[PDB]
Amino acid sequence: IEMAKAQRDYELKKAAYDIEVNTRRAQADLAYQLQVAKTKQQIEEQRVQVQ
Amino acid sequence: IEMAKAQRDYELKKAAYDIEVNTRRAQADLAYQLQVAKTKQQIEEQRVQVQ
Amino acid sequence: SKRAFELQKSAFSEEVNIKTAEAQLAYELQGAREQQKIRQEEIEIEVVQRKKQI
Repeated sequence: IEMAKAQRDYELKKAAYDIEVNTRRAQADLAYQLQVAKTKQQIEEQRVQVQ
Repeated sequence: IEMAKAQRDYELKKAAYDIEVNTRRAQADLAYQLQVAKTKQQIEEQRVQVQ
Repeated sequence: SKRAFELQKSAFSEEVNIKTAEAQLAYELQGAREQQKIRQEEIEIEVVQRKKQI
């Protein structure tokens, strides 16, 4: 019984921490695409100004 | 005769305990599906917000 | 004793499985939330382009 008590006490916190780390990693992965699009805005703004 | 007395006294309680353990195990198995559906609600809510 | 142990173990497994099931799909939730802005800018690309095609 106490075995399962400790198993819960460990697993629940591990999952709760995993939620936060997964959210932050998901944000970090797509920050690159967000910025590259934001600067491709100006890239295209000038690549059409030449026209 | 007393052999069957003891056999009843053991088997009836074993079955009564099995009823409870089976009910709790059935709940525990499908808790995962319940939660994954409840969170897939928000998954889809945002996967359509991108549209 | 076996019944008590099995009942407690299944009860614990309930919330541990609930918390896990949240854990895998938090990734997809945040991914979609970010893809919102990702696609917002990816489509503002050609908005800016067509603005000066004028």
